Parts: sequence; structure tokens; C-alpha cells
Amino acid sequence: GHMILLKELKELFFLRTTYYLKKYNRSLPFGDMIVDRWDKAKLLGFGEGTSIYDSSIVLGEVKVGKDTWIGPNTILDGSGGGLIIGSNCSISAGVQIYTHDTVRKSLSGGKADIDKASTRIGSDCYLGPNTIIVKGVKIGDRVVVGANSLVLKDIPSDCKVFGSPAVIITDSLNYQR
Amino acid sequence: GGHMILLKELKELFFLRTTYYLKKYNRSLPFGDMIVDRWDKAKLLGFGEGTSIYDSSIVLGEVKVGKDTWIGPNTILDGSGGGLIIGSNCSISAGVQIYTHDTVRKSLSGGKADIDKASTRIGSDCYLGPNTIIVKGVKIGDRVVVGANSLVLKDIPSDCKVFGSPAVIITDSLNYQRN
Amino acid sequence: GHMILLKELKELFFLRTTYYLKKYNRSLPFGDMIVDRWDKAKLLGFGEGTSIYDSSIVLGEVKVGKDTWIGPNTILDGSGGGLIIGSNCSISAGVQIYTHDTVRKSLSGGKADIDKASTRIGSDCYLGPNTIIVKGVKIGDRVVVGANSLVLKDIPSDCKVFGSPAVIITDSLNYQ
Ligand SMILES: CC(=O)SCCNC(=O)CCNC(=O)[C@H](O)C(C)(C)COP(=O)(O)OP(=O)(O)OC[C@H]1O[C@@H](n2cnc3c(N)ncnc32)[C@H](O)[C@@H]1OP(=O)(O)O
Ligand SMILES: CC(=O)SCCNC(=O)CCNC(=O)[C@H](O)C(C)(C)COP(=O)(O)OP(=O)(O)OC[C@H]1O[C@@H](n2cnc3c(N)ncnc32)[C@H](O)[C@@H]1OP(=O)(O)O
Ligand SMILES: CC(C)(COP(=O)(O)OP(=O)(O)OC[C@H]1O[C@@H](n2cnc3c(N)ncnc32)[C@H](O)[C@@H]1OP(=O)(O)O)[C@@H](O)C(=O)NCCC(=O)NCCS
Ligand SMILES: O=S(=O)(O)CCCN1CCN(CCO)CC1
Repeated sequence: GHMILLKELKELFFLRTTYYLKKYNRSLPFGDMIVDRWDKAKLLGFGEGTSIYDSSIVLGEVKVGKDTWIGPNTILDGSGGGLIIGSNCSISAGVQIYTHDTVRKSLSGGKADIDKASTRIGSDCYLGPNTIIVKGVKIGDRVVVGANSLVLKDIPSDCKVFGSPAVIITDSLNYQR
Repeated sequence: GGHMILLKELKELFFLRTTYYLKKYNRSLPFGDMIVDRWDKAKLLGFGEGTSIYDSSIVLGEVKVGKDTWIGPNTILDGSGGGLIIGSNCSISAGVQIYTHDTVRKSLSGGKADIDKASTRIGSDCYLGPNTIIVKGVKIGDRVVVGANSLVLKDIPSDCKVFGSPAVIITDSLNYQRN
Repeated sequence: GHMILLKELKELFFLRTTYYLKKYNRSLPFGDMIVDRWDKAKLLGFGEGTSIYDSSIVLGEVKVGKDTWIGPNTILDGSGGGLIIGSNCSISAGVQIYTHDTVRKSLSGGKADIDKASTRIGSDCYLGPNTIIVKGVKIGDRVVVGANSLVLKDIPSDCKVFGSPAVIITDSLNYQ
């Protein structure tokens, strides 16, 4: 009964793995072998050519342009005034993008409100693995954010930043040629 | 035959649940989080009232959580090496990993050493920011702020703010508690 | 159909959680209570005793030795000329290991090619939570990489490193 369903789900896992290996030389989570990355993206209203893994969470008002790659284990949170992301962006695995915060709410024992502020990222941006972007941040166009960064403030166009907190290292012109 | 019919059925369920979650709760979740409810999972694991935990969270060994605590996606709660306690009104951000064991010696010795173990505790009224890592043996008090991207290697007293890898005390946390 | 399948998937979740809690003292994501970590590893061609969570992604050519533990929320990317990993390694939760990168492709508006370089990790290595290893890196044997690290350069055998970026701290002889 339930054990038949389990056994069938196990068979589907083995077969879908064999399929993903042969056709796309990859092995993916079960969820990612049911759900299609391009269809999910369409269904959420993102630009054509944009893709999003099953493992990604998308909250509230989020806009994404064309040909933007949204990686696995990502967070796109537009619950706090909307998140807007541009075209041709790389949103690496484990990148988290926020428009709200609950620090005061926790530290006050549940009394204080949630803090909220909108966030926007331009086009032709690269957000390295495990980048955290906090609420109220504006990122310009043609920006590189290195892996593991924590972005607490606006970044101008054509900049490379990294660190916790992220600081401006230099321009990103080299990556554009 | 049935393999592909089940796939179709799962695909149809996914489309219907996504469409549903988009209109009611204004969000799109992983397949797993559309079968498994965050509140029911918390209730089942014995957690306090109003506590919630995503399907993607891993809970190993002895783990207890108080009330009104938010356990985020892609989290690790590892009580396997002597018990993990987390208090009430806590924010456990996405990607936060909390441990009571590790395997460094096991690996480095070619599989011969034991797993090392130590219980871990977090108080009430704490905030652990995205991708915070808490290692075995840590005791965190009440009303602590741990900033994003931190690696906490030692006990943190109540009413403190820390961040960094490894985390250091930056100042007290009293200003965050106000009304 | 749809209501029903939903209802049965829920029932199965409750029943599997109950069984995992009693038998292995754990609660796991839905997908990790379908997929067995040792079977998935075997199917992927990994060595005997290796395990990998459902939540892991493996791209391209990836070779993994015996008795290597591959944790949840991991990325093993061998798409840019192969990733090789040795025996008895701990690949903690959140670790991402790459052989490709798309910085130029994004920053050029989709014009530039994907950059590629093979990556290698020896045996008896520990990679701490959320370690990021970039393309082209060679990690020796018996290396410790501390949590929250970004590995941008080679690491010799018997070394301990950590940081973003990762720097050498000392030898790893104490852990052996
Ligand atoms: C439950 C949920 O999901 S909530 C949503 C997810 N959370 C977020 O997006 C918020 C992420 N931010 C954090 O975790 C932050 O570390 C916080 C909010 C906990 C603390 O930040 P605050 O110190 O209040 O912010 P502020 O910008 O005022 O920073 C003050 C100083 O601390 C530094 N700083 C703050 N947090 C960090 C950090 N995590 N690592 C390093 N430095 C930090 C700032 O660079 C600044 O340095 P300065 O004194 O030289 O100016
Ligand atoms: C199978 C598995 O996945 S196991 C479960 C997950 N693993 C864990 O929870 C353990 C995570 N811990 C780590 O990654 C650690 O970096 C370790 C254990 C590999 C190395 O830690 P050790 O160096 O042995 O610990 P110790 O506390 O002695 O640290 C020595 C010094 O280096 C610093 N240090 C240690 N690890 C790090 C790190 N990852 N980043 C920065 N600094 C670090 C300490 O702050 C300390 O500095 P100090 O001399 O100024 O006080
Ligand atoms: C964006 C990125 C490529 C920048 O790296 P880079 O600057 O080209 O590499 P370099 O070593 O030449 O960078 C120069 C300096 O920045 C430092 N650095 C680079 N990226 C850093 C980061 N994310 N955090 C901290 N320091 C960083 C280097 O250590 C070096 O410091 P130095 O002046 O002391 O020598 C890199 O930060 C990154 O995110 N890499 C991850 C790529 C990946 O695997 N992506 C997933 C697949 S799409
Ligand atoms: O872009 S990915 O690296 O994820 C996949 C690599 C090649 N893919 C190109 C896009 N098609 C589908 C486009 O809709 C699948 C194959």
C-alpha cells in the first residue's frame, strides 16, 4: 500500500538517475528530477531562458529578467518590498537574497516587528557561491560578488566586491573582455 | 509503464501545488516543502508551539526546540553527539548548521579514529544569521546575535553580539532588544 | 487523482519519519527518506562504503574513492574536465567543489565561454561546512580545510588551511 508507493518512488529514482546520467551527465536530487528548471521559471513569471532549481525558495514579489541562472539551495526573498533581478545573471548555489530581517523580533522576545526593505540587482551580474545579500541593497549592472560575501550596502555598476562585509576591491572591466 | 505514469502524476501534483501556493501564500517552494508542512513537521518532532521547520532541514539525534522558533531551509540540527537544545523565539536562518559531533580525526587518520562528540545548546531570543556554523560543545546564552557567515567555536554569554570566522564578541546586544 | 496522491505522499512521509526516528534517531527531508545514501553512491560509480545524500548535485565526471561521506546540500562539479576525490574523505554539508565558472559569461552579457579546469582532492581529507573549492585546485592527502573556507589555490599534503580566502595555518599531523 504505502510500501508499494515507496517501492515505486524508489524505482522512479533509480530510473530518473539513469536518465539524467545518460542524457545530461548529472545526478540530481529527487525533487530536481521531477520538476523542470525552465518550466518552474516560466510558471513564476521570470524572463525566457531563466532557469531555477527545485531546491530554490522564492517568496513574495520577485522579478527576474531573461537568461538568468538561479542555482540550487538559493533564497530569493521579495517578501519585504519586492526583489528585482536583471538579465544574464549567475545566481550561484547557496546564494541568499533578502528583503526582510527578524533580528529585533527575536532579540525582543517576539515583540518588535519584522524589518523590511526592497532589494534590486542589475543585469550581467555574477553572485558567487554562498553570497548573502541583505535587505535594502541596490546592486548595479555588471557587478561581480565573490563567493562567501555578505553584502550590506549598495554596489555601483562595473565593480568587483567580496568579503564579510563585502568591500569594493576594484572594477569588473576585465571580466567583460 | 507505471514508472512514467507516476512521473506524470508527480509533475501534475507539482504544477497544482505550485499554482496553489502562489495564489494563497504568495511563494514557490521545493517539491518536498509542498508535501511536508513546516508546522506539522515541528509538531511531530516534539517542538514548542508556533515553531516551524522546513522539509529541507535535517534533524539528527536528540534535538529539542522551544516555542515560536523559526528553523529555516537547508539547515542542519545535529544532536547526535549528546543532545542539541534551542530555545524560544529564535531565528535559525537558512543554511545554519549546528553540530554536536565531527569527523576530522576519523578522516585524517584514514578511518581509524572515533567520531568526536559534545552536546550543544542555544538559549531563547537568539538570532543566527544565514550560513552560521555552530560546532560541538558550544553553549550560547539568551538574547545573542550571531551575524551571517559566522563560525562559532566557543560559548557565547547572554546579551552579546558576535560575528566573524571565528566569531568574536563585538559588543552587547541590548540595543536590539528594545521596544 | 491529485488530492489522493498528495494524501498518500503525506501518509508515507509520516510513516517514514516515524520509522527513521525509531530506527536511526533522525528526521530527514522527504527526498532523503526515498533515496538510500549508499545505493545512490553505488549507482554513481563511487567506491565501496561511500555515501551521498539526495540533496547533493553531481555534474560531469566525478570519481570518489572508498569510505567517503558526501553530505547534504553539496555540489560536486566535475563538468569542466573532471573532479577526483580520494578515500575516507569528509565532505561536510554545504561544501561546493567546482571545475567551471561563469563570471566572464555573465559579465559579458552571455557572450563569453564558460571557463574550465579540473580539480583534485586526495584521500584522508576533511572539508568543513560550507567550504568552497574552485576550479583548477589540487588538494593533497591528509588535508584539513576548516569551515567557511574558500580554496583558491593548491594545498599540499598534511596541511591545515582555513579562511576566505584559505591560507595555510599549520600541518595536519595532530589529527592523524
Ligand atoms: C530569520 C530570517 O531568515 S531573517 C533574514 C536573513 N537575514 C539577513 O538578511 C540579515 C543578515 N545580516 C546579519 O546577519 C547581520 O550580521 C546582523 C543584522 C545580524 C547584524 O548587523 P548589524 O551589525 O546590525 O548591521 P550594521 O550594518 O549596522 O553593521 C555594523 C558593523 O558590523 C559589521 N557587521 C555586521 N554584521 C557582520 C557580519 N555578519 N560579519 C562581519 N561584519 C559584520 C558591519 O560591516 C559594520 O562594520 P563597521 O562597524 O566597520 O561599520
Ligand atoms: C562528517 C562531517 O561533516 S563533521 C560535522 C561538521 N563539522 C564541524 O562541525 C566542525 C567544524 N570545524 C571546523 O571546520 C574547524 O575549522 C576544524 C575542526 C577543522 C579545525 O579546528 P581546529 O583548528 O582543530 O580548532 P581550534 O579551536 O583548536 O582552532 C585553532 C585556532 O584556529 C582558529 N580556527 C579553527 N578553525 C577555523 C576556521 N574554520 N576558520 C577560522 N579560524 C579557525 C581558531 O579560532 C583558533 O584560533 P586561536 O588560536 O586564535 O584561538
Ligand atoms: C569572483 C571570483 C572569481 C574572484 O576571484 P579572482 O579575483 O578572479 O581570483 P584572484 O585570486 O585573482 O582574486 C584576487 C584577490 O582577491 C582575493 N579573493 C578573490 N575572491 C575572494 C573572495 N570571494 N573572498 C575573499 N577574497 C577573495 C584573492 O585571495 C586575492 O587576494 P590577494 O590580493 O591577497 O592575492 C571569486 O571570488 C569566486 O567567487 N570564485 C568562485 C567561483 C565558482 O566556483 N563559481 C561556481 C560556478 S558558476
Ligand atoms: O545550462 S546548464 O549548464 O544547466 C545545462 C547545459 C546545457 N543545457 C542547455 C539548455 N538546455 C535546455 C534549455 O531550455 C538543456 C541543456
